[PDB]
Amino acid sequence: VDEPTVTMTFQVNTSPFAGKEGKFVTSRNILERLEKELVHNVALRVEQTDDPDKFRVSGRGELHLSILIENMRREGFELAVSRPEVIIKEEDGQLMEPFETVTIDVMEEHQGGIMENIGLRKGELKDMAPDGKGRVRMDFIMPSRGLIGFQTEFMTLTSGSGLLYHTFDHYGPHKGGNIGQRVNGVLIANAAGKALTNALFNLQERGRLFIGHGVEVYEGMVIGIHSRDNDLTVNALKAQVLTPPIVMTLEQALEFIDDDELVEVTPESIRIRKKFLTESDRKRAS
Amino acid sequence: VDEPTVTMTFQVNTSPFAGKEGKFVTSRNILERLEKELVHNVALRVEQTDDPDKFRVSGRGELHLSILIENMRREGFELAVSRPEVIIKEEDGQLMEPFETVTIDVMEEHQGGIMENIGLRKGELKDMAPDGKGRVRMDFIMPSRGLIGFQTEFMTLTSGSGLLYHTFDHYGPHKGGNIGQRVNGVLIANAAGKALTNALFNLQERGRLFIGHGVEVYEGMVIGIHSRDNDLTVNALKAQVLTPPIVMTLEQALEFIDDDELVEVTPESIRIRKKFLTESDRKRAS
Repeated sequence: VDEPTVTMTFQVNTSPFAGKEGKFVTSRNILERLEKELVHNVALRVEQTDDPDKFRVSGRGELHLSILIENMRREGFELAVSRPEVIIKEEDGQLMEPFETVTIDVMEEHQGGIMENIGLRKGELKDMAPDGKGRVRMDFIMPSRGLIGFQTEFMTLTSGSGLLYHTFDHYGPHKGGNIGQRVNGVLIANAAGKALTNALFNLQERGRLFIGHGVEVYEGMVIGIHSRDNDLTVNALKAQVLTPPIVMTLEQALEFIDDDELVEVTPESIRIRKKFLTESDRKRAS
Repeated sequence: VDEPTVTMTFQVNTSPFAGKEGKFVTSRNILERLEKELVHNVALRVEQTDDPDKFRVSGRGELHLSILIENMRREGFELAVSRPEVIIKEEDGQLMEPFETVTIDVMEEHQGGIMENIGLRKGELKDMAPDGKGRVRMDFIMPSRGLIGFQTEFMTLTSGSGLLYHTFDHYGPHKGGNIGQRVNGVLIANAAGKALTNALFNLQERGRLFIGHGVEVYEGMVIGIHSRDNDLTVNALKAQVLTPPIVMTLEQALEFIDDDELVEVTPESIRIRKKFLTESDRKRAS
């Protein structure tokens, strides 16, 4: 009830663009701000680590943490954050994960598709009620792990007409299932400079871009989603109508990144990057 | 009365140690803090420059500015500052500098030496009063330019027994005179690492050191005063009793540095450095 269910690391921005966009950049700025938050935010936990620049921050759910990050961005912070992961607990030798009660309200026509998606996310139907007017309310239990990314898919699957509400309920046996996972790789800049249309016009053929002409990139910055499952390290710098790029919400960024990535946040920007900025360091790490 | 008489530049710390000691490091932290100060500090002026990291800060006198810098250090700032210089004004084709009324109270035995030093600093005696008990009060007019460094010399020349008070009085014709000047060069570290006794034991023969064994240095950091007037670039890193080093007050640091130097300030430290960190860049600059 105090107790958190999701954790991430918050750390000093070490990108090549660090310091160019926010006024609060130091580890002590971050720690003091997290300590200010603990004064009054009861589900939050903050742990120091062996790195003075990095803090393990846990909260009631992902939204609790993304709200804090957004407040900090607005106050003038730069930082980088790792992917949210559910806190695993053990009880009498059983490994356990957090589960949420989920209420949805959708048009009858979307019911089948929603149930299918929820079942893939290890969800279980507990109750339902049609309104007799074309909509239906349904109550589910779902692991928090399977709620990651769900809001966006739910909006697609309901064409923006569905309502979704969820909150932590209990810890219970881990469900397994490869539910926390994107199936596409990323396009990664190989060098720093201003991105150019000619380079991006060719790259937009390999996937969807996050950037357009003239955006400043750095080596290791993620600039798009690959249509295949592997990562491509690419040159952004070399009629050519560019398709409008994907702009992700902070929450979508947090839900997209893998373990080898970070979301870099500033009062002005959300950037995704690899943890290891050069291709050779990512090769050596793999 | 609002109007300032001394100016310096305050800027983002760009040393190799930057960020390791203070929590407020960005240009916007510095600007916001200077803007906070202007709200209530009427003799202060703050101008932006062509460099977003650098601000021209003017005040009633040097002490006004060193008080502000000390408050900022204590609040958690890192910054670097240039030497104070008097603001020159022009009136009807005449170039003018600030002058102060100066009152001193000294033992009769120190009178001659003080008068001699004050005359070298373009000072003029206006009034005096012995107390009949062995002390004398004297009133002088001195350019602010000639007050730079005076407090320290006055304390030496009176063996700590003298009293000195001064405040701005008027602008008047520039006196000339090479009064703002140290006659010794500096010893400059040629490489980064922990200073070692063996290296410093030899260097303490060339001058007076600001550091002792184990102090972390960086290339371009000033580590001592040369007994001669030229700068020496030296290796700090290579019974050996070291003489206790010179520790300068912030004010003494500000009064010591030349135009090619900065005082680097943090909540923990006062360091002097060259503006150009490598010997080859200082050669090219000269």
